[PDB]
Amino acid sequence: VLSEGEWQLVLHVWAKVEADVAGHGQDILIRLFKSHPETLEKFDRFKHLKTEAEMKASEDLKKHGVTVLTALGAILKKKGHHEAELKPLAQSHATKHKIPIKYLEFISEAIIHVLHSRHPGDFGADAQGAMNKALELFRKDIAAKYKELGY
Ligand code: HEM
Ligand SMILES: [N+]
Repeated sequence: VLSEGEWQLVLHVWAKVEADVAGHGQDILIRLFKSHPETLEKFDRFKHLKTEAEMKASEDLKKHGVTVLTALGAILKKKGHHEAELKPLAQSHATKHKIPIKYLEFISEAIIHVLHSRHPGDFGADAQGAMNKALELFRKDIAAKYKELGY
């Protein structure tokens, strides 16, 4: 469980992210696809993209980037009380998209990388540690629902 001080660090840097949700979303998905190519194969919608240039030029990729960060932001603002927002996400990613928990670890790493690159002043080590804990909490609760369904 995160303390109030840790949640405040997480939400302070997230407020900066909301100033440009589309730019952050695109950077995060591209970072994920370049670092872990097997994740791109899960998206029939984006598997035709081969180079980083093509990825940056895709408006549809940018759109999905917004969807991912808007959903994640709603969860973080609940400060742990995210049952209602996390349940539908877990169901779709386990049974429809078939996304292993390991790929959620990969995207958490991309998020931390991008936040460090765009906000060095508000994302020091203390904030990095808090963000890492918030994403672990996110994964732990997703994994419990995956286990229930048999994934
Ligand atoms: C921070 C993590 C993530 C969040 C918040 C997130 C959020 C979402 C949301 C809101 C949708 C649309 C509604 C739904 O289907 O539930 C979606 C769709 C999808 N997600 Fe995720 N997602 C995340 C991670 C991943 C990862 C790591 C992968 C796989 C490498 C993945 C693959 C998909 C796919 C395949 C779809 C369908 C895209 C389409 O419309 O064709 N997601 N995700
Ligand atoms: N829900």
